[PDB]
Amino acid sequence: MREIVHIQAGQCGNQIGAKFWEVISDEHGIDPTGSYHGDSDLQLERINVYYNEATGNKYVPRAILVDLEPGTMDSVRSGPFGQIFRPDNFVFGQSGAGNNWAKGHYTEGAELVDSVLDVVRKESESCDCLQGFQLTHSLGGGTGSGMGTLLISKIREEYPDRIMNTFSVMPSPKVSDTVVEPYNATLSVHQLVENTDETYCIDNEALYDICFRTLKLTTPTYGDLNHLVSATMSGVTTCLRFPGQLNADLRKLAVNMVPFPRLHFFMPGFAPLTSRGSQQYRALTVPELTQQMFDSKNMMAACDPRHGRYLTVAAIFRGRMSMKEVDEQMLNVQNKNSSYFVEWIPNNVKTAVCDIPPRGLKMSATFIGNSTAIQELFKRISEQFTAMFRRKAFLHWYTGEGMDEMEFTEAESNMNDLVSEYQQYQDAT
Amino acid sequence: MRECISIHVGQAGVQIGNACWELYCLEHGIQPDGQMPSDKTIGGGDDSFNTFFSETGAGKHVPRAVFVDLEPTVIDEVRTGTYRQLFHPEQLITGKEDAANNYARGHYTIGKEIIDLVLDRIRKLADQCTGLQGFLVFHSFGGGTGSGFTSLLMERLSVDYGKKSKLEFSIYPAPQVSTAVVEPYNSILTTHTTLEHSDCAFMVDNEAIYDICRRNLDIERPTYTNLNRLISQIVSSITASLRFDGALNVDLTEFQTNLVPYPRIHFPLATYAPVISAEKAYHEQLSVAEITNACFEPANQMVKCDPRHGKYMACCLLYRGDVVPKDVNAAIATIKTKRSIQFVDWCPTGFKVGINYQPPTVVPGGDLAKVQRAVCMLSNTTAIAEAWARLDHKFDLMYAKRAFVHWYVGEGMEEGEFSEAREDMAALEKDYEEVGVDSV
Amino acid sequence: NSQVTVAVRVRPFSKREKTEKASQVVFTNGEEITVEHPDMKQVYSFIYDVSFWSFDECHPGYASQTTVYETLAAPLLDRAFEGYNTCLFAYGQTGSGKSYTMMGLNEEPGIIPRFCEDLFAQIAKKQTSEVSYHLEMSFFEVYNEKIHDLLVCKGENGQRKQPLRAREHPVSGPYVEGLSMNVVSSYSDIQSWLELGNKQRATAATGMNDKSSRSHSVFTLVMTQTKTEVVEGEEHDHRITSRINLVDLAGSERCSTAHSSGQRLKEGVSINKSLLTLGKVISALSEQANGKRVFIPYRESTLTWLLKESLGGNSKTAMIATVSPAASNIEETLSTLRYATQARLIVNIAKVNEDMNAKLIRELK
Ligand SMILES: CC(=O)O[C@H]1C(=O)[C@@]2(C)[C@H]([C@H](OC(=O)c3ccccc3)[C@]3(O)C[C@H](OC(=O)[C@H](O)[C@@H](NC(=O)c4ccccc4)c4ccccc4)C(C)=C1C3(C)C)[C@]1(OC(C)=O)CO[C@@H]1C[C@@H]2O
Ligand SMILES: Nc1nc2c(ncn2[C@@H]2O[C@H](COP(=O)(O)OP(=O)(O)OP(=O)(O)O)[C@@H](O)[C@H]2O)c(=O)[nH]1
Ligand SMILES: Nc1ncnc2c1ncn2[C@@H]1O[C@H](COP(=O)(O)OP(=O)(O)NP(=O)(O)O)[C@@H](O)[C@H]1O
Ligand SMILES: Nc1nc2c(ncn2[C@@H]2O[C@H](COP(=O)(O)OP(=O)(O)O)[C@@H](O)[C@H]2O)c(=O)[nH]1
Ligand SMILES: [Mg+2]
Repeated sequence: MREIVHIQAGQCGNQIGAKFWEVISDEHGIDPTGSYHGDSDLQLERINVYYNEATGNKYVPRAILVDLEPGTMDSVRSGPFGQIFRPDNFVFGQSGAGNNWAKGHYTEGAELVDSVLDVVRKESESCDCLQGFQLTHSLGGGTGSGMGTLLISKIREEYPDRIMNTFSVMPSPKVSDTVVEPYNATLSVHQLVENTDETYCIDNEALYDICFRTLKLTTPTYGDLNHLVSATMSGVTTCLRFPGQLNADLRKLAVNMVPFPRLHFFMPGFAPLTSRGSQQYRALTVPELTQQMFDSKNMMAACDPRHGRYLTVAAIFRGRMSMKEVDEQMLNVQNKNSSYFVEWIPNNVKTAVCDIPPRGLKMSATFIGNSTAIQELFKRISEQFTAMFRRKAFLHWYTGEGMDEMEFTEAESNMNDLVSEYQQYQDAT
Repeated sequence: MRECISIHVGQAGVQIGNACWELYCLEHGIQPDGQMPSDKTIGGGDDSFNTFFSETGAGKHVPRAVFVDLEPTVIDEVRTGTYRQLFHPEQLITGKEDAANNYARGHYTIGKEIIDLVLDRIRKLADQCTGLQGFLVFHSFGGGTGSGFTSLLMERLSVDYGKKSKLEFSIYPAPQVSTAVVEPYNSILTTHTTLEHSDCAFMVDNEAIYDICRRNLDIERPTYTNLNRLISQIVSSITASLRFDGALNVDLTEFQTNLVPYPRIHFPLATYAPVISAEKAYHEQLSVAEITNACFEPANQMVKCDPRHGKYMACCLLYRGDVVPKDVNAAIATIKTKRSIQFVDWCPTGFKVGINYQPPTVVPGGDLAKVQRAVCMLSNTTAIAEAWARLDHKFDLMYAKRAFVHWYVGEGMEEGEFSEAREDMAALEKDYEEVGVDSV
Repeated sequence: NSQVTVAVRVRPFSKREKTEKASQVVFTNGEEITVEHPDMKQVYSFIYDVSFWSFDECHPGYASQTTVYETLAAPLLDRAFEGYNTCLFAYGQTGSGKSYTMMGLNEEPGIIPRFCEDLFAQIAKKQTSEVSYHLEMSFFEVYNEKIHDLLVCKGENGQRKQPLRAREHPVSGPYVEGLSMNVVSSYSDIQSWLELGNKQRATAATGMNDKSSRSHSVFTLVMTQTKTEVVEGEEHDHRITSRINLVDLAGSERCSTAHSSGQRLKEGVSINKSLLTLGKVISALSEQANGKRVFIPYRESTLTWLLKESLGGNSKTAMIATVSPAASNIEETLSTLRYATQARLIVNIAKVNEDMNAKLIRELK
């Protein structure tokens, strides 16, 4: 009765999604043959959220993979959990975007999305009641940004009451992976601001530090980083699947996290993370989770809240816990650190506590924050942008594909307007 | 026979319903499968007292209750749990989304398509009653379903039924503790609408029970399975007069009179004095005088509101067990000799008494002790304005910038319905001021 | 530098209400306006920068159509010819008289005709061999946050509501892509175009009326002044422009009393949202004029985004809120009053004026 459509766009989404279904299957006890080998009955009560059913009591995920380079899609099919996906949902084309936002939005995406939307309508109308959507993509590239934001705009017009929850890997400040990230991102934010309800900004630099500083990993690969994002995607949609004392759907977060429509960009986090050795020294109680959650080093956004104020946060807890111990601790954080919170919202925190913890843990917690510290992403991209667009550094690979100088300026202003919309609450009042 | 209907709305009411019916079933002697072997060994009787449990021919006793929500994930702990074979499978739970902490979503948008089905199953239970006493609604300010749907339902019932007492047991939003950034909006819109329809809305604050559980019971890590047994005892102490024999039995209509001077000041507070652990159950006399003064002790109020900053307009006491009236009149005399307890000049009596003979039970697996006496104090104080103002000030701060408004308008709601409601909330605070002023 | 001129107009009774003896609940005391319920429970007081009490033709200061025009609209023409942009918003629930004030009858004209004809007259007076004037017009509507044009012919289809887009020119600010603009020389042409468009404006027979407006109408006049100055040669091309915007908003309407499902509900939701954003922008503009540091959320709605260059800056905004005095429309009346207010509502309770005859307290003194 609360179902989600997962969409995977590009090389950053399709490898997260592969891990995402490798973490939900292990929760609901599903094996790579689609079959059930669980222990409890709760694993199947709300299996209709992410997975559908099949003939021999097999379960097929409601995942829709999209791309323009088949090399990624073929890697998933050969992987461990590839053989459960519906092969008719492996939508691809040819002639990749080439890290060009135009090609993934205007030329090659337009000739492909109509095949994608058919699969969406085919899954959306097989559901009794649709909560929203869940796209996993990446800015800085062509497919995830172009074909992703093109697909968002179409679904939002066709399905306007429903949620479009987005998980997005933003560009890093120090170390790029594509020379034209500021172009491909600023154009994407122009679409996401208007056509989303809740967007989770992830940054790979913050995940490397989490892996090195806390987890004490020496050689972390992308499969480990995604093992941190797959965790947050699940903690958000827990109280739809499993029961608890105080439940919270996706809409119940947005109402309590988006005070003004445009400020839907969030800083995520997950607790409790630790090394394979240090776990003998750290007792898992509710206070230890709350400290790690509000720690600047444990946030996946590559920003620092301590240069700003929290407008509104959320803490989706999982496990047997005392509600007093939760409410006391979230209260103590405000009255101690009032300078990092907003005065004209009397309580800047909500709560949600589920009673079914993860596969091997007594208690866990997910943290979702809306802060004025997120403007440093857009202000940083706005600087790299204008330094390049002012002399037209890489612009002819976009104008040749059906764009003009006009759309670039619209992207800058909506972004620089959003920055100022955040600063007004960052200051004294 | 005299009967009462127990409506349960939202997660905050359902989880209290499971706690109340766990208690009712124990006191009378019912097993979770509806059976009462006591009548099989005795040869029949009204022990399965018809006020709350209706009876069939196979010996099954079904409760007179209805368990509404918009989430499936709460009721489905009941349909799969210990008490699945007790409740009528008509539990009226919506196969759709929730209200997402939105009055507009619970009042109109996804409150319709459901309400008609809820109002029928209530009609069916009422046509089976040979003299109905009233309703008992369990909800919580802060949510959409406990604010919206409860304001939708109480409006329809004032039309069809009208003259029946409609009581509420509500979780007041706390000043510091809260689980939502939009509790105040959903709370001040509710009182705008229920204030014309409900007759007495008892209020509790989760923060005070958290403290009551610490000082007295010595529970530093409580859950909602500990607060709600203690709420279940308040409801039983009210509804005991309809179920068991006693000397002075206070029906529903008598709470509605003694405690509600004017129609708009029907916001009293509840409490329960002998919150005593098993260890401290010894070392105590637990007399009427020791139990009664504790009901006025601010620490043992279930709402964070110092009564000494106000005045008592009316107070109803509900004693239980081995309680002799002479011990009560000595107590109420001792309270009127004090000066930290300042009454209004227009209520020189101030008090009401109820006495039952059926002592409270002990729900196994719990924390409360086996006490032979018990009290439930229901007070109408002018202090509760300080809580109304604290909520209004939270409302005026975040409404001036129209924060969180578009989620309400997006479900069907005019901007002026806030302001209108705000004016309603700014009146009531003057009424509690005027009535507490000494006359000439 | 800017400032919002807020005006409120209380219409008189109609023949139907006079026949039914519908009671009066809106009163005046000079500038202040009050609402006193029939239950005699509460007295609400509103202040606005200007009031127009058209209730009784006898009272001093009875707001004539000329008074309304010369007090609210005509200084916008002064600022226009000075070279500054102007916006006039009209709000009011149906039955209030939002059209009688703005467009008017054939005998008792309104703001639109007085404005346009006075504009033509001042132009004819200022026209010389050195300075010339040029006037273009456009007429669009907003419906469910989408733009449409009102000056095209519906093609041969079941529907030809062709939507358009908004775009931000870096210099000229925002604008509407593909909108047709026509040249005008007389009020005959203006009236013809408007009478064509208001047949296409979205309207439906709701519970409250047979024809209630469900779209925000924008009527724009662009006025270009071409002057000449010595440049040691051919005096040529000193150009100024000014934009006049006349906006007709739709009514709020709650959907909890007015049971309504489907397209009507979506329309009402979008109307309510746009009006909320409009109020936020207006209050932000007031604070900015009073000297605070403020961020104006033009972009949270299409109407605000399109009218950005005609509310902020050195531009002049006026709002006229129309209300009815009858008791049956009291919820709508209080709502419109609260919406039009900018500083604060005042509330009291009083039943002590009836002093049993001729101010009994005087002889008591
Ligand atoms: C037996 C045991 O206790 O070993 C632990 C363990 O040593 C620690 C280090 C685990 C381990 O964490 C990691 O090794 C790790 C490495 C890179 C990135 C992320 C994690 C563990 O992998 C994490 C893993 O926890 C889970 O399995 C959760 O259910 C996790 N599982 C998966 O997602 C999963 C991934 C791939 C295949 C199958 C399952 C999960 C998290 C969120 C939501 C659902 C499930 C467990 C118990 C451990 C190991 C295995 C060492 C911890 O994992 C998490 C999520 O925090 C780190 O702290 C927890 C618990 C322990 O501290
Ligand atoms: N006393 C008590 N309060 C509870 C319990 N569960 C939830 N609440 C209260 O519920 C309030 C939050 O709103 P909810 O009751 O969850 O809202 P709702 O009526 O369930 O409506 P939805 O949230 O949309 O389902 C908080 O103040 C909680 O304290 C409980 O078991 N006992
Ligand atoms: N200031 C006024 N003085 C006298 N009569 C007025 C005044 N304003 C309005 N009226 C009368 O009230 C009517 C209201 O306008 P009319 O357009 O007929 O209905 P309406 O409901 O106001 N249309 P609308 O406001 O768009 O829903 C006018 O036609 C006049 O007859
Ligand atoms: N976290 C994470 N990021 C990835 C992974 N693969 C690619 N990326 C990111 O994706 C960005 C490059 O975009 P790309 O995927 O090539 O765009 P696309 O080709 O259009 O899908 C870089 O910033 C990478 O850090 C991955 O497995 N994990
Ligand atoms: Mg709920």
